[PDB]
Amino acid sequence: RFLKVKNWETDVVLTDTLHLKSTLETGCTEHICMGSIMLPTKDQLFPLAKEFLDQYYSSIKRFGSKAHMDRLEEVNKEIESTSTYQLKDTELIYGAKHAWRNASRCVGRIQWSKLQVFDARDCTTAHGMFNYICNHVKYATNKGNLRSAITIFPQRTDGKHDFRVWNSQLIRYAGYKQPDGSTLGDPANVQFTEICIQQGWKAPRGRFDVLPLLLQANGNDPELFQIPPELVLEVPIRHPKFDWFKDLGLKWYGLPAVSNMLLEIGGLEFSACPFSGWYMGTEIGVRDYCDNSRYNILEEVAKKMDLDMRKTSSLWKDQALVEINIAVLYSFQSDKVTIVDHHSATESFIKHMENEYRCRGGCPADWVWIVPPMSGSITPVFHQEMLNYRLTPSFEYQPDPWNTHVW
Amino acid sequence: RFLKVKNWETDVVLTDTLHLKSTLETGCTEHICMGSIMLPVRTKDQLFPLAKEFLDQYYSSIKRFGSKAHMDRLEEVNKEIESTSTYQLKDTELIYGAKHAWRNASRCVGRIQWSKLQVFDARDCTTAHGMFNYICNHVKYATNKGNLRSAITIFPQRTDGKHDFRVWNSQLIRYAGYKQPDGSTLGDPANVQFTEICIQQGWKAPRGRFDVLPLLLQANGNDPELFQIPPELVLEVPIRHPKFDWFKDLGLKWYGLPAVSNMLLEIGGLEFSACPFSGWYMGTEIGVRDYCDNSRYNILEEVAKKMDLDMRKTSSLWKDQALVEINIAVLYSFQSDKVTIVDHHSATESFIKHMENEYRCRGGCPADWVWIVPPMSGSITPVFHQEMLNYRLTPSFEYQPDPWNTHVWKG
Ligand code: HEM
Ligand code: HEM
Ligand SMILES: Cc1cc(CCNCc2ccc3ccc(N)nc3c2)ccc1C#N
Ligand SMILES: Cc1cc(CCNCc2ccc3ccc(N)nc3c2)ccc1C#N
Ligand SMILES: C[C@H](O)[C@H](O)[C@H]1CNc2nc(N)[nH]c(=O)c2N1
Ligand SMILES: C[C@H](O)[C@H](O)[C@H]1CNc2nc(N)[nH]c(=O)c2N1
Ligand SMILES: [Zn+2]
Repeated sequence: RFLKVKNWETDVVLTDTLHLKSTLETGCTEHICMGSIMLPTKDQLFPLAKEFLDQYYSSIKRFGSKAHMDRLEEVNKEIESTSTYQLKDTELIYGAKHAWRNASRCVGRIQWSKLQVFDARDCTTAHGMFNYICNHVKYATNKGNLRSAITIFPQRTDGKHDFRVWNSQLIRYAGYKQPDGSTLGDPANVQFTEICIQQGWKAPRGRFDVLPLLLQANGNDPELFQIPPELVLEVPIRHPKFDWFKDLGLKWYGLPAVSNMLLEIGGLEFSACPFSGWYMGTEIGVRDYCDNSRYNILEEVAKKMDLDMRKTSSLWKDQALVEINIAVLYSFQSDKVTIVDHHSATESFIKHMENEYRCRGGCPADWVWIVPPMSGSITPVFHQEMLNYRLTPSFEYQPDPWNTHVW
Repeated sequence: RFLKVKNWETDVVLTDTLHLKSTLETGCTEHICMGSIMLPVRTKDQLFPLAKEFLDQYYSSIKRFGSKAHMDRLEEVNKEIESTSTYQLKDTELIYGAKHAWRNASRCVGRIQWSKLQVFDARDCTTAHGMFNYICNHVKYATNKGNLRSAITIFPQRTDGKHDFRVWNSQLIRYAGYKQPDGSTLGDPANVQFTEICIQQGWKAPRGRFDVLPLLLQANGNDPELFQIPPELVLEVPIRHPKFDWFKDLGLKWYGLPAVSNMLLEIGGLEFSACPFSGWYMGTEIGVRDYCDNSRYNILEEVAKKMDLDMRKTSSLWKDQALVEINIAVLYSFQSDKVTIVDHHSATESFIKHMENEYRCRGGCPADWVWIVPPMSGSITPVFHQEMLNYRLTPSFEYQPDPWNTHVWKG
C-alpha cells in the first residue's frame, strides 16, 4: 500500500504515499492494464467541495481553523440553497495551479506554481470571450518570451448554458481535402476546418491558414472571430546547415494553447478554460511534422538529403527525423521564441519528481506520455518508474461540442 | 465483456475477447496503474486445475477436445499427481507449452515468429557437465553460422525447490564487467556482480573490454560449476560504419546470439527454472541500450566527439544525432557479416501485422506498450500509435530471483 518507484539508471528509490489520496478511477484492473489507451447534484457536490476546501486550507496552514470551518459552513449553506457554489479568487487560483500539478501526462509540471490565472467568470457573450482570449494570447506570447496562463470562463450550471471554445487550440492550422483525394494543410483539423466553413469562414485554402475562433457563450450558438494576425507569433523553419531547408516552406506557431479541456475544481466544472505554456521541440518536429496522419514530411526531407530510402535498415527516417527536430529548435531559438528540447524538459521533470516526492509524498505520472516520441532511452524519464493515478483538481477531456449542441 | 483497441494512425479498431481467459494479476488496480514498473514448492491442491486448464487448451488446439485421448490424459495426470505430487508432460505438450509461453509474452515484439521454435528436451539432464553439453549444442544449432534459428533448451522441472536446475548467467553469451579501484568500470557494467561471482568461483579473467563470460551452471540443487563455451561457437561481429571509417577504431564488437538464460517457464503449473532460449537481435537492443545507456557502454560522448558535433548545448541534439549513426553501424555490420538482425521499423511493422492476425484467429494479443515501443524513434514506428491491452496468460515466461540470493551452499 506504500509504493516504491525505482530509477533504473540511478538506482534512486522514491516512496509514494500520495496515491492513497486518489479519488477517481484508472480504467485498469488486477486483470488488465489499460495504460496505453488514449481515453480510458447537491449530495454529489458537497463532499467534493469539502475535499477541496480541506486541501486548500491545509495548503495554507489553517487546517481546522474557524476560517476553514466558517468557509465549509458558508459553501455548504450555499450548495443547499443554490444547488451550486462559487469559488473565492484564492481558491480558483489554487485550484487551477493544482489541476496542472496533477496532470500526470505533463512533462512540464516543474513550472506548475508560476501560472497566471485570468478570472473570466464575469463573461457573458462570445465577443466578451474573444476579448478575453486575445488578451490571454497577447499576455502569454509576451513578444516570444512565453509566460504560462489560463483563462477561466463561467462554470457549468444546468449543462444547457455551457461556455465552450470549439477549437482544440487557440492557434491551429486549417485542413482541407483535395479533389485528388489528398489533404492540404493539417489533416487533424479537417472536420473542424469544415465546421468553420459551414458557419461562414472564408478559407485562403492554404497550407498554413490560422483557423478562426469558434466561441460559445451561455449555451448559445458559437460565433466566428479572427485572432488579430499581429497577436499570432509564428516561426519560419530553417536548418543551421541545410540552406535548402527553408524552401520546404514550413512554419509553426509559438503558442501552444489548449482550449478544449474541462477544468474541475471542488466539484465545479469549467468547460471553457483555455490554457497555454510553451512547446517542447518534439511536439512540432516529431509529432506535427512527421506523424503519418499529420504533415507527414519525412519522405520530402529524406529526398532533399538524398538518403538511401530503398531499405528501412538504412535508418533514413531516423536520420531525417533528427535533422527536422534540429531545425525546429534552431528556428525558435534564433527568433527568440521560448522552446525547450526533450533532453532539457525530461531532465527538469526528474528534478520535479524529486521535489514532489519529497514535499508532497508523490507525483502521478503517465510514463507512456512523459517519454518523448524520439530518442526515448537517452532521456532520463525512460529509466524512471512512474505511478499513474488520478488526483483532483484536474483537467479532463470532454466531447467535441458539435456532437452535443442543440442548435 | 468485449474490449476495443484503436490504432490512431489508421483508425483500425479491434475487439479483444481473449483477455477473459486471463487468471493471473497485473499489478494494477482501479486506483493505480503500475504499467511502467519493471518488476511486478506448490501443492497438489492448487496443481490439478492448472494441469486441467493447460491440457484443455492443448487438446482444443489439436482439435481433440472432449475426445477419449483427452479424457484419458486428464485421468492419467490426475492420478500421477495425487500419487507423486507432480506430473510429466508429453513431448507434444512440452513443445506446445514452450511455443505458447513465447506467444503470450506481452513484452516481446518478435512474436510473429512464435510457432517456429526449436524445442530441445533436456529433461533427462542430471549434472552441470550434462548442462554444458546441452547448452553448447543449443548455441551451435541456433547460431547456424549466422543464419539464426529460434530455439529453447528445457531442463528438468522444479520438484521440492531444493533441487532446482539453474543457469546463473542472465544470458548464455555476455561480456564481463570489472569495477576498478578508481571507481570506473571496465567492460559491461551490467555484469559486474556476476563477473565477481565467476571470478570468485575460480574464473581467470582476461580483464578486457569484451570478455565472453564463462557459464556458471547449477544442476539438481547442487553448487554451480564453471565452464567455458568453445570460442569457435561464439559468433561475434566487429562494428563498423558504412561512411565513417574511424568508427572501426572505436574498438566495438558484439556477440550475435541473444540467449536469455535466467527466466522461468511455467507450463500447466509445472516450473522450469532452467530454460534458456534464443532468437536474434533487434538492432536497437545493441545500438541504443547496450551501447548508449548511461549505465552500460555509454559511447555517446566518444562517438559525438569523433563526428565533431556541437556538444556544448543539448538543443543541438548531438546525442540524438550520434545515437542514429551508432544504430546504423550496428545494422550495417551484422548485414555485412551475414548475421541475422532486424531493424526497429521492420520489427514493429511485422508485430502490428502479427497482432492484427492474433485478434482474428485468437481474439486478442496481450502486449506491453512500454516495452514494445523501441527506445529510439518511437512515434515513427507504427506501434507507438497502437493501443494495446496488457494481461497475463499461461503458459508464460516469468522472472525469478537471482540464484545467488537464494542458493543454499553445500561447500
Ligand atoms: C510551460 C511549459 C509546458 C510544457 C513544456 C509542457 C509539456 C507538455 C507536453 C509535451 C505534453 C504532451 C502533449 C502531447 O503530447 O499532446 C503535455 C501535456 C499536458 N499538459 Fe503540459 N506543458 C507545459 C505547460 C502546461 C500548462 C500551463 C498546463 C495547464 C495549466 C499544462 C497541462 C497539460 C495537460 C492537462 C496535459 C495532458 C494533455 C492531454 O491529455 O492531451 N501544461 N504537456
Ligand atoms: C526471433 C527474434 C526475436 C526478436 C527480434 C525479439 C525481440 C524482443 C525484444 C527487442 C525484446 C525486449 C527485450 C529488452 O528490451 O530487454 C523482447 C522481449 C522478450 N522476448 Fe522476444 N524476440 C525474439 C524472439 C524471442 C524468443 C525465441 C523468445 C522465447 C521463446 C522470446 C521471448 C521474450 C520474452 C519472454 C521477453 C520479455 C523480456 C523480459 O521480460 O525480460 N523472444 N523480445
Ligand atoms: C483525444 C486526443 C488527445 C490528444 C492530446 C493533445 N494534447 C495536446 C496538449 C495539451 C497540453 C499541452 C501543454 C503544453 C504543451 N507544450 N503542449 C500541450 C499539448 C491528441 C489527440 C487526441 C485525439 N484524437
Ligand atoms: C530486471 C531487468 C530485466 C530486463 C529485461 C531484459 N530482457 C532481455 C531480453 C529478453 C528476451 C529477448 C528475446 C529476444 C531478443 N532479441 N532480446 C531479448 C532480450 C533488463 C534489465 C533488468 C534489470 N535491471
Ligand atoms: C496508443 C498510445 O496510447 C498513443 O499513441 C499515445 C502514446 N503516447 C503519447 N504521448 C504523448 N505525449 N502524446 C500522445 O499523443 C501520445 N499518444
Ligand atoms: C522504468 C521502465 O518501465 C523501464 O525503463 C522499461 C521501459 N521500457 C523498456 N522496454 C524495453 N524493451 N526494455 C526495457 O528494459 C525497458 N525498460
Ligand atoms: Zn495499468
